[PDB]
Amino acid sequence: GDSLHEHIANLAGSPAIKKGILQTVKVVDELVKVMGRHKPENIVIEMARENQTTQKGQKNSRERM
DNA sequence: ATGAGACGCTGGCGATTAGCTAATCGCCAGCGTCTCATCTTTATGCGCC
Repeated sequence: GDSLHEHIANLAGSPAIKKGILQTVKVVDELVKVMGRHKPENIVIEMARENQTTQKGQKNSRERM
């Protein structure tokens, strides 16, 4: 039992995220609901995870000694 | 076997008399700490269907 709301407010972390999530999810639901009430071909999203190099990633995480 | 019907300075002043939002800008915003624990999550480091 998780409604279209609630489940978002059942997530882990800070409430700063819950607002944004509720916004984007309701936007997506409306987007599919407008364009013929049928699911689109693809949905592309942007992720904050980028690929750093080995040298820099080991240089910043090099234990102090 | 006669005695009613016919009605004004106002407009254009002053001069009281009375009364009201709005546009511009500036100021200035309760805050101080610690303890205690609690969980996460991240950077790096190790494995083949």
